[PDB]
Amino acid sequence: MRSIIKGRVWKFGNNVDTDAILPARYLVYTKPEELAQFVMTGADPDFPKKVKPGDIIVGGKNFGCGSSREHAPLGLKGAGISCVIAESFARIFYRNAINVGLPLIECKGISEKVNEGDELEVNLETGEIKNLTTGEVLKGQKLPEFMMEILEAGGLMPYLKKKMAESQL
Amino acid sequence: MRSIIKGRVWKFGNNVDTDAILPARYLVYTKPEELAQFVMTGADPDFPKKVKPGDIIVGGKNFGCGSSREHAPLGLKGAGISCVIAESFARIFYRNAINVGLPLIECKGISEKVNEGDELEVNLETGEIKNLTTGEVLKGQKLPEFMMEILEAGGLMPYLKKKMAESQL
Repeated sequence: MRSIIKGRVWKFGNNVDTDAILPARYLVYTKPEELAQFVMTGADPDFPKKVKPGDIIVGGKNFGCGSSREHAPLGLKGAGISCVIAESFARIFYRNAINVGLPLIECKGISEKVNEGDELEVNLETGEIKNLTTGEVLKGQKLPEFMMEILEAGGLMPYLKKKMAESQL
Repeated sequence: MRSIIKGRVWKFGNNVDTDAILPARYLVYTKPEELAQFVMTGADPDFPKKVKPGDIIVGGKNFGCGSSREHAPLGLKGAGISCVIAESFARIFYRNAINVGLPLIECKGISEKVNEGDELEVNLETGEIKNLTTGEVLKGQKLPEFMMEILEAGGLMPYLKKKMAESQL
């Protein structure tokens, strides 16, 4: 589980909905490997041609808004997106993402301080964000240790297996 | 569940271990109603005679330290402890507590700004803590909305129940 993430940024704006992230026509697919091929194609039909595993997505307010669509974060995960940093996240998208093991970070003002193509360093444990391209540094909201453990585990289900293997009732 | 908890404080010190919280001789019990009767009896054998449901526990550093003992936060929960606020918590206790629906908040310096018997108002969502009998306002670490959801569900199992009940895949 890399606590500290360095990657180049793909940028998206406000109210980017689950249709932008994973179009309805791909709901036929349930595997992350399949879904990875179609990430963000609602917003940019060529996106899967540009993105590389390890890249970071930066979004505006209310990223992932819309009704539940687990395929959306599952696809980002499958594509190797290292994390998503946004001004804010829709609530359903947010929990779905943490539970599939996709790190998310809220950072007010991120939209003003990062450009598409910039290189970022993100410390998940502290929320500190460094724009390497520009030298600017920001303070996002850290992931608490409790949530780092879920992420480190790979998501909720593998998290559960570990917790149950260690129980005693 | 309340975003805001108000309660009178019971105070304990540093490195309060799982034996202080729920002594080993009580491991024979698995129900919260039973364990409730013996909360904190390692540190204060009369504690169950004083504590009332809704009361808050304030702890020093490394509260809940020791090997995994699920009974310890289960007993606190069973006793109706509304919240535990500490300078810091042991990792294992911390996850065991959140996973049985027991709200925890970390607040550096809480030990010096609260007396036993003081009345506190704790905002779980922002982490802001008002010492009502003192007027002082302290800043604890907020529980992220993701964890608020687990607590609002009553713990990990009831959370999982609803999450699969809401699943598409």
